[PDB]
Amino acid sequence: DNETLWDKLDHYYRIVKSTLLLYQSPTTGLFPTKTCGGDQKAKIQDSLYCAAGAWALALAYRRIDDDKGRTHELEHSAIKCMRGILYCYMRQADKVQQFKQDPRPTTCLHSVFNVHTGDELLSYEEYGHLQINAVSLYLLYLVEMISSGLQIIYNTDEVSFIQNLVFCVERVYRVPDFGVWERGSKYNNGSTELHSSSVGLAKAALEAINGFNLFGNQGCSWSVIFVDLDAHNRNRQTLCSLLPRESRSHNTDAALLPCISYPAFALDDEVLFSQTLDKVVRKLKGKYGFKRFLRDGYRTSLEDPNRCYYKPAEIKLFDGIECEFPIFFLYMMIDGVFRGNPKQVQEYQDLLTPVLHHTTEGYPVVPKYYYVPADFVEYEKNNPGSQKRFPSNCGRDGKLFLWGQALYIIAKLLADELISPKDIDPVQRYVPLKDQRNVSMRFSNQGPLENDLVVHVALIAESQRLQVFLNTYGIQTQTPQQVEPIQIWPQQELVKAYLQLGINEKLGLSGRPDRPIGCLGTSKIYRILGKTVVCYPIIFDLSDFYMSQDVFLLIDDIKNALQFIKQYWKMHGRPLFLVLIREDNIRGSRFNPILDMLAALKKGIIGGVKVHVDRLQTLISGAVVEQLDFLRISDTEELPEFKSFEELEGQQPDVNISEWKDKPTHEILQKLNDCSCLASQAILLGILLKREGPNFITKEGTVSDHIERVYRRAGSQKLWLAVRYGAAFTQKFSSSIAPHITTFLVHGKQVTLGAFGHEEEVISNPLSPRVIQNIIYYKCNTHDEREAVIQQELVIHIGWIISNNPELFSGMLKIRIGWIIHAMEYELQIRGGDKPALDLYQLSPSEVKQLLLDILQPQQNGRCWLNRRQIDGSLNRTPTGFYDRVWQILERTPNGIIVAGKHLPQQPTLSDMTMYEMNFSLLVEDTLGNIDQPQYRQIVVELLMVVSIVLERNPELEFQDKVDLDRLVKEAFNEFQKDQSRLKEIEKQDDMTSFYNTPPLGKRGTCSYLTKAVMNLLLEGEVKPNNDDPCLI
Amino acid sequence: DNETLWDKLDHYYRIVKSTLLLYQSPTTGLFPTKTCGGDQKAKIQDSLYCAAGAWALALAYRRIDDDKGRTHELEHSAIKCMRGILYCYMRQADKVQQFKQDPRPTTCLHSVFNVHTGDELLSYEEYGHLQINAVSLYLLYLVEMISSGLQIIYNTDEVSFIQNLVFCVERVYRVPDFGVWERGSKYNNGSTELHSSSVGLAKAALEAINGFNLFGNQGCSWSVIFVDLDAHNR
Amino acid sequence: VVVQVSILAETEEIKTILKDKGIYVETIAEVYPIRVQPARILSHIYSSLGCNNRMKLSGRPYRHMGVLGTSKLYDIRKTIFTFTPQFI
Amino acid sequence: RSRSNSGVRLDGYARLVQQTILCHQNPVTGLLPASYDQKDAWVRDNVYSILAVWGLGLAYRKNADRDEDKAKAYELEQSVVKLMRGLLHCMIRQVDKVESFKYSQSTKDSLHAKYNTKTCATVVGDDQWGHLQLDATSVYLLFLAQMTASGLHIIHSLDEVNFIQNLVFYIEAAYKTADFGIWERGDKTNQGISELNASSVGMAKAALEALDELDLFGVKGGPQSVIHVLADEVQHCQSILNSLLPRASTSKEVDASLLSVV
Amino acid sequence: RSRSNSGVRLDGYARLVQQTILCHQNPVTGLLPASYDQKDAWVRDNVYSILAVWGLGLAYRKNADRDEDKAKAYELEQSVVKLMRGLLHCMIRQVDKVESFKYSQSTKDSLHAKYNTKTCATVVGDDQWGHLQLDATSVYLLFLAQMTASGLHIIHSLDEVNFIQNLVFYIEAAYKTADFGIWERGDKTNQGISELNASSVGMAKAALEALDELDLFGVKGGPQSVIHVLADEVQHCQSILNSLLPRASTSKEVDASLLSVV
Ligand SMILES: *C/C=C(\C)CC/C=C(\C)CCC=C(C)C
Repeated sequence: DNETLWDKLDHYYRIVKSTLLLYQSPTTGLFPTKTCGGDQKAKIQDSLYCAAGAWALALAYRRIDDDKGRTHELEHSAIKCMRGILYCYMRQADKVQQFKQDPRPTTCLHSVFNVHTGDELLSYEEYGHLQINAVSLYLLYLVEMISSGLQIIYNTDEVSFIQNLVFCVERVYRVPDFGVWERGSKYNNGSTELHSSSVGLAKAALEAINGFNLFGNQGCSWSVIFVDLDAHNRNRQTLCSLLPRESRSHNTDAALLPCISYPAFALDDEVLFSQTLDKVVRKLKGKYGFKRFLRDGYRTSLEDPNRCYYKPAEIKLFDGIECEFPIFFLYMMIDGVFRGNPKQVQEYQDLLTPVLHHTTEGYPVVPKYYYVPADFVEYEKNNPGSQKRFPSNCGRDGKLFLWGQALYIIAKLLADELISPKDIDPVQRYVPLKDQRNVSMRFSNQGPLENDLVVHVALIAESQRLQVFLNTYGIQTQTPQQVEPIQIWPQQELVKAYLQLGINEKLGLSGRPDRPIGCLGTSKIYRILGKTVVCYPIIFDLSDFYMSQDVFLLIDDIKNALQFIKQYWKMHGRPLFLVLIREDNIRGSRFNPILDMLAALKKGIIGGVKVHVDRLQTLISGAVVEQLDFLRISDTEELPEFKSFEELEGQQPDVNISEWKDKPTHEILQKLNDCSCLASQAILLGILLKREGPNFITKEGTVSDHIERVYRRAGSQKLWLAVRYGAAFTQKFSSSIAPHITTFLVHGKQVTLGAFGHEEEVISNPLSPRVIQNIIYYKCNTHDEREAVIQQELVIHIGWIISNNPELFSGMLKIRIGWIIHAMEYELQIRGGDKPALDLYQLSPSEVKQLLLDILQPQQNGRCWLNRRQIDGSLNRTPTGFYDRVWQILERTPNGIIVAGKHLPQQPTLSDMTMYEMNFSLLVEDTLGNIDQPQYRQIVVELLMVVSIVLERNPELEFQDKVDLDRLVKEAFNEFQKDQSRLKEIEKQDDMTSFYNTPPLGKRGTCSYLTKAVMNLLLEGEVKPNNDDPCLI
Repeated sequence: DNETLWDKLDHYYRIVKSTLLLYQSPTTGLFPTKTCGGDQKAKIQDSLYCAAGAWALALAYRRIDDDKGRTHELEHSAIKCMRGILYCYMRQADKVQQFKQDPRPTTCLHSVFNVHTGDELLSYEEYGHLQINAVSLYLLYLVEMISSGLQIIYNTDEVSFIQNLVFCVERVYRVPDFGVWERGSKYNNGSTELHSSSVGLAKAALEAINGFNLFGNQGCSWSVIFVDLDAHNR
Repeated sequence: VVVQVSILAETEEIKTILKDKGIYVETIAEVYPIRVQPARILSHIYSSLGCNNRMKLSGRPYRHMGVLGTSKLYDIRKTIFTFTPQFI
Repeated sequence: RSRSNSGVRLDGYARLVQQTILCHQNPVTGLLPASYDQKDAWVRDNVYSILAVWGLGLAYRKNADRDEDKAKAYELEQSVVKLMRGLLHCMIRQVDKVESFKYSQSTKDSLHAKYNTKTCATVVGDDQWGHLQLDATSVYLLFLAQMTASGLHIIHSLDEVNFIQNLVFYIEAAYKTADFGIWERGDKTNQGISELNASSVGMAKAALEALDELDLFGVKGGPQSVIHVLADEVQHCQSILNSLLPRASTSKEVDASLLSVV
Repeated sequence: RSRSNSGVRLDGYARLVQQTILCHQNPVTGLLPASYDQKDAWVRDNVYSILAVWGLGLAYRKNADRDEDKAKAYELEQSVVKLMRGLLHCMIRQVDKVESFKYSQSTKDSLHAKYNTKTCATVVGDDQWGHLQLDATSVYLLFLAQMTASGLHIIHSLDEVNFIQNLVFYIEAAYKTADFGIWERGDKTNQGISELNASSVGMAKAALEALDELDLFGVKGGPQSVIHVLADEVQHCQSILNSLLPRASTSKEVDASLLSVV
C-alpha cells in the first residue's frame, strides 16, 4: 500500500464522477431517481445524500494542497444540489405558508420534482408529498455543509424561508407523514402516520439549526435561525414515545438506522439506542441487505405494480419475501467508524461486497434492493434467507442507485480514514460517551445521567398591596415596577414579537404562527428593542382555561412545570421561571396552600427540583440572554411598546335543569331577576345567547360579555357551577388541550371525546386545534354544553398524570374520558351512600384531579371487590399483557372468541397481525366494546386472562367449537350459585352482585369459578399428544 | 463505589482549600514558595501552576449545577493569581521594554517577587531572573484559562502589555536563560545557556497566543494579539 | 410593621404565676428545640464572622447591638436560635 | 473602534440600493422584474442592475473587519451570485437553444432575452419577441469572468463549465451573426429585421477576451475549469468594430449604445 | 443592520470619557491620579471618577447585540473592576491597619485616603496627612455592592470576602466615630480636629444597607460569599442622620456634600 493519497482519492474520484456526478442535473443541481429511462422525477431525500457523497469526498480532498481543482468541484457539487433543493422549496412558498398554519397532507412541501426544471411533477393525489425527513434532512444537512465552510444561503430572504422551514418542521410532532418510503405504513392505504425516523430527523435538524448562522464565518446577528425550544421538546418527547417502534403499524423499521445514526444521531439515550438498534438488526438484517420493514410489498414478486395501494389482506403475502436493500449495510459501516468500534465496519463490509455490483469500467455499484424471484417465493417464505435474490440494479444496465452510491463513497472514506468522523460531521451529531455541554442536545453541564438542574426562580407580585401582605408572612416578592430594566411580558405577547420572525412579503410568508410559548421558551431571558424581557410562563395565564384560578391546581401546575423544565431544559444558562401571585390566590382560605409552596420554594427544593430564589436583577446579570434582533433588522425600532404586566394600583342549585327547561313560558327572563344564584344567570344568559340571538342587549349590555363577566366573576369567587356553564355556553378552548390529545395518542393511548351513553368520536390520529374545537362542542355533545367543560378539564389533568405518573395509565388501550366522567360520577354515588351525592359540576378542579388520582390509583383501596370491578370495568383497565395473551388465546383456537354478539375469528386475524401488533389491540377491544355492563367486562377480561393462564401453562388442551365467553361467564355463575345456595340460599336470582364482590383469588375466588368453566370446555375436546413431550400413559 | 460525585469533588476541594488555596496572597494572589518561615518568596512559575490546579478544580466543579459558589470561588482564585502575576510584570514594564529592545540576563523580567507586596525582592546579582519558562508559562496558562472562560485580561492596556510580553518571548531562541531550575546549568557558574524547556514553553505560548482574543467571547479586533510567524518558527 | 413577642418564663413556677393571671407562656424547656440565649452570646458568635487567621482578621469586636439584632430569627448549625434583647 | 465615515456613507448607499434595486429581487430565482407594470426579467437588465450590488459588496469587503460589515458584504456579494446563477438556470433551461444556435446562427434558435422572474421559464414563445441579443449574453459572460476573478463563486459544477464553453461558442459567432441588439428591435425601422449592431460584437469581444484561460472555480480550480477562447474570433470582432466605429450598425450612423463598447 | 443612533451618541460619550477620565487610568494598578500636579490617587476620587466608565459600559451592554458593542461594554466594565480591584489591593495591603481600626476607633488606625497610583503603595505616612475619611471607604463599599448587583465580579476569593466583611466592620462604627470627612480637613476650623460629618455616616449607612445580604460572587455564588450586615448599626447611622440633618456636623451649618447622602 505505497500509493500516494492522491491515488486512493482518484479511485473514489472516479466513482462519484462516473456514477453520481455525471448524472447530477446541470440545471437544478438535483439528482434524478432514475438514471436511465428519461424520467424527470427527482426526490428530495435521496438528492440530499448524493450531494453529501461529493461533500464527503470533498472533505477528503481538503487534505491535498494539489487538488487540481477537485475540491471546489466536489464542495460546490453539494452546494449546487442544496441550492437547487433550496430553490425548489421557494418555488412552493405558498404551500409553506399553508402548512405552517394548517399542517395537512394537502398543504405540505412536495417531495418529487422535475430533475430538468424543478417543476412539480406529481400532485398530492398521485404522490404522498408529506415527508418530514426530506425537509428535516435538508435543514440538518444545510447547517452540516455550512459549518464545514460551504456557502449555500446567499441573502436574508433565504434566511426567512429557512426560518419558516423551521416553523414547518417545528410541528412534525403532531403531523403524520408518509415517511421515507412514501408509503405511510405497511397497509399502504394512503393514511398518514407518525414515524420515529421522520420525527427524529426534525429533532436533530432543530438541534443543529438552532442559533446557527446561515452565512457561515461571514455572518452577523441577522442571519441566525431561532428554534422554539418547546416545539423541539414536544418533538423530542414524541420520538422517545414512539421508539423503539418506528410507527404504529411498524414494530421495527430499518429506516430507523438513519434516525439513530448518520445523518441524525437523534437519540441521546444509549440504551434506547441499543434497543432501537437490535430490533433493526435482529428483525431486518439479511444476507443481501436490510429489509425495509416486515411485510414490505415494495417491488415484490407478489405485488401488482399497476395498483398504487395494497389490499388489506395483501399484507400477509409480503411476509418473508421483503426486498433486502444493500444500502442499509453502508449505513451500518459509517456507524462502525463513528462510534469507534472497528469490527462493525468489517463485518458489514464483508456483507456489502458480495451484493456489490460493478460497471464496465470496474466502478462498484450499490444495488437499491435485492428481490427474491417469483419462482422461489414459496421456498423463501418457507425458509427465509436460503434463496438467491436478484439485484434491482447491477450496472451496465443504465440503472444506478445514487443514494446508495452516495453512501458508498462516504462509508469507504471513513473506513479508509481519508475523512475523519469530525470533518464529515462538523456540527457534532454523534457525541461519544463524553456527553456534556451540547445545546438543546440533552447533554447539560451535568451530562447524560445527572439532572440536578438548579432553576432560577424570581418572585413577582401582581400588586403592591400583595407584596407587603406576602412580606408580612415572610415571602419576598419583587414587583413589576421595581425592575425598570426588566420588562415582564405575557406569553401571548412574546407571540406577537415572534410574528415578525421570518417575515418576508416578497415570498409572502407570515412568519411564526400565532402559538403559545411553552415552559422552555418562557424559561429564557429576552431583549426586544433594547429592553430586557422576562416572560412568566403560560401556566399563570387566566384566559386559556378555568383551571388556573384554583390555587391547588396552580400549586401542581408550578410543580410539574418545574419538573418539566428540570428534566428537558438542556441549555447552557440556567432557565428563569418567574412566578406571578395574583390577589385571587391570597383571598380566602386559598392563602394557606400557596404560602407553603412559596415557603418550600424559599428552601431550595420544590417537587424534587432544586431552585435558586433571588431578585430578578441578580438572577439575570450574566446568563446567556436571548437576542431578538429581527424586530430591529426590519428597522421596526418604533414597533408598539408591548404591553408589560401592569401593577394593580352558598347552596345547592334550587333551580333544576328539567324544571325550567321544560317550562314553556318566556317568563323565565323574569325568573332571572327573581333568582339570585350566580350559577343561575350562567344559564338564563346562556340560553339567551341561543334563544334570542348571540349579541342581544340587557340591563348591563350585550349578553355576549355578561357570560364572560360571569365567568370572570365566577372563577374568582369559586362557585364552580357557574364557571362551568359560563365556560361552556361561550365555547372556549384551552390551547394546552390540542397537544394533550397528541401526547396521549403518541403513547398508543387512543382518545375519544364523548359523553357516556352519547355519541363518541374516535381520534385514531391527531388533529389540529381548529378541528378538535368542533368535535369538543358542536358535533359530539349536544345534550349538555357543560359536558365539554368537564371533558376539557381532565384531558389537561390526564396530561398531568401521563407525565408525572406514566404507569398509572398502563393497561388501558384507550382513555375514554366520557366514560371516565361516568366512572367519575358513579363512584360519588358509592362515596355519597344514601345521600344526594356531590355534583361533578360543583367540585373545584383540584377535587376533580384528586378524585381522578384516587380512583385510578393502583390497588383501589377499601373497595368491596364489587366497587373495584365497577371502577376497573368502567375504566377499561386491562391487565398488563392482556392483549398479548388473547392473541395467544386466539392462536390455538379454531373457532375464535365470541363476546356478547361479536366474533373474533382466528382468520384473517392471525395472518394479518402480530402478537405485539398495535392493530390487533383495537380489534379485541372492538370485540369487548359491546359489554354494556362494566363489571361484566372486567369479568370477561379475567375469564380471558383465566384461559390465558390456563392455555399457556396447559399446551395440550385446545378448543373445538366457538368460544362464547358469555356462556363461559354464566356457567361459572350458576355453579357459583349452587355453592352459596348450599351456604345460605340467597334468594336473589340473576344477580351478578354476589359474583363481583367475590375476590379473584381466594378460597372460592372468581378465578377458581372461571377456570372450572374453562377447564370443562377445554376438556370436552381432544387432548393432543405432543411430539415434544412424550406421554407416559 | 456509590459515592456521589459531589463527595468525590469535595475531597479534592478540601485538598485544594487546605493545602493550596490557604496560602494564596490576599494582596497579590501569588502563592509563596515557602508556606512557613515568613519568607516573601513568590515564584511566578510556582503560582502559575497553583492557579492551574485551582482552575482544574473549577473545571471539575463546573459539571454540578448546585455548586454552592465553588466554581466561581476557584475560577476567580485562579484569575486572581494570574492577574497578580500580570500586576507584578507591569510593575516592571520598563524592564519589559528594555528586554524587548535588548535581551540580556541583566535586562530580564524578574522570576520571583514579594508575595505580600508584589515588588522586586532579589536583585539581578543575587538571583537569576532570566527564566523564559516563567513568562511563556504565563502566556500559555493565560490563553488556556481565557479559552475555558476565565476572563483575565481587562482593558486594552493589559492587551498591549501582554503583547509586549509576547514580543519578549518571541526572542527566546537567541536568549540564553537560567531555566526552570534557576541555576543555568550543571556547573552552577551563573552562566547563561539555551534551554530546550524554555524554548519549548515559549513555542507553545506563541502557538496558543497567536490570534487569541484576550477578551474571550466578549471581545473584538482590538483585543487580538498578533505573533511574529518567523520568530515562532525560529 | 407589627412586632411579634414570645413571652417566656424560666421555670414552671414563674409560668404558674402568669397562668394564675390568665397568661399563656412557655418555659425554656417547652420552647425547645428552639433555643433561647442572651445578647452577649450573640455578640460573641458574631465575632467569628469574617475571621481569617492567615489574613490576621479575627472578626468583629465585641459590640452591643440593640433590639434590632435580637428581634431577628437566626439559624446556627441547623438549629433555630432566638437571642433575648440586651436591655434585660 | 467605531465604523469609518466610509462605512456610514456605505450604509446610506446600501439603503439606497435596497430601496431601489434589491427589494424587487425575486427571492425564488434571484432575478429582477422590469417594472411593476412589466413583471418579466431581461437578462441584460438583470446583469447590469446588480452592478451597484457588486460595487457595494466589494466596497464593504474592503472594510469588512467586523461581523456586521462582513455579513452585509456577504449578503450583497451572494445576492449578486444569486442573480447570475438564476440567470444561469434560465439559460441552461434552453440548452437545446444554445446547441442549435452554435451551428445554425438563426434568430429562432436563440436564448430568450426575457425569462419568467418567478420560475426561470420562458413566458413568451421563440417568435413572440426578438430574443437574439448577443450583447446581453455577452455582458453576462463578461461579468461572470470579472466576478470569478474578484473571487465570487457563481458556477458550481463542471457541467456549468461545459455550458459556459458552449455559451462561448454561442457568443463566438456574434461577429458574423445579426441580432435585434441592445434595443430588441434590430435596425432603425423596428420591423423584426436583425442587423449586425456594433454593441453586440464589442460585448462579445469583451467577454471572449475576459473568458480566456480563466479558471472558472477561481483560485481553487484546475485544468478542467479553464474557459478556452480562440483569439481569432476576438480579433475578427475587433476588426468589425474598427470597420463599424463610430457607426453602431449599417442602418445607424451612431448609437449611444456604443458607450457600452468604447 | 447598522448601529443605532443611540450608539452614535454613545461613541461620542466614549470619546469624551476616554479623553477625560479613562486616559489617566494607571495601567499597573487601575487607579486614577487626581491631576498631573497631584500624582497620587485618592480612594473617593477614584471611586467617584470610575462611575462614568460604569455608566458607559452599562449603556453599551443594553445594546450589546454586536461584537464591537460587546467589546466596548466589556472594556468599560473591566476598567471598572480594574480600578476597584486596584483599590481593594491598596486596602488589603494594609490589613493590619484595618484590624487596628476595628478595636481602636482612632485616627491613627484609619486607612489612608490616598495611595501610590503606580505600585498600590503608601505615599505618605499615617500622620503626614488627614487620612480618616469614612465616606471614601463608604462609597467604595456602596459601589462595590452596586457593581456586584449589576453583573460585575470584583472580589475574587473568600479572603477578599472576609476583607470586605471586616471593612464593613471598619465602617459599621461610622456613626460613633469622628472623621476628617469628605474634604480631608476635619472640623470647620481646619486645625486637626476630626468631627462627625453627616455625609460620611450617610455614605456608611448606604454601604451597610445596600451590601446587606449580598453575594459578592454575584449570581454564581454560595453561602460563603454572602456578607452579612446587622440592621442595628445602619439604623443608628440613619437615626443620627435625621438628628443631625439638615446640618453637616456640629460646627457645620451646611455642606454641599450632603448632596451625596440625600
Ligand atoms: C401426553 C399428553 C396427554 C396425555 C394429553 C392429555 C393430558 C391431559 C388432558 C392433562 C392436561 C392437563 C394438565 C396438564 C393440567
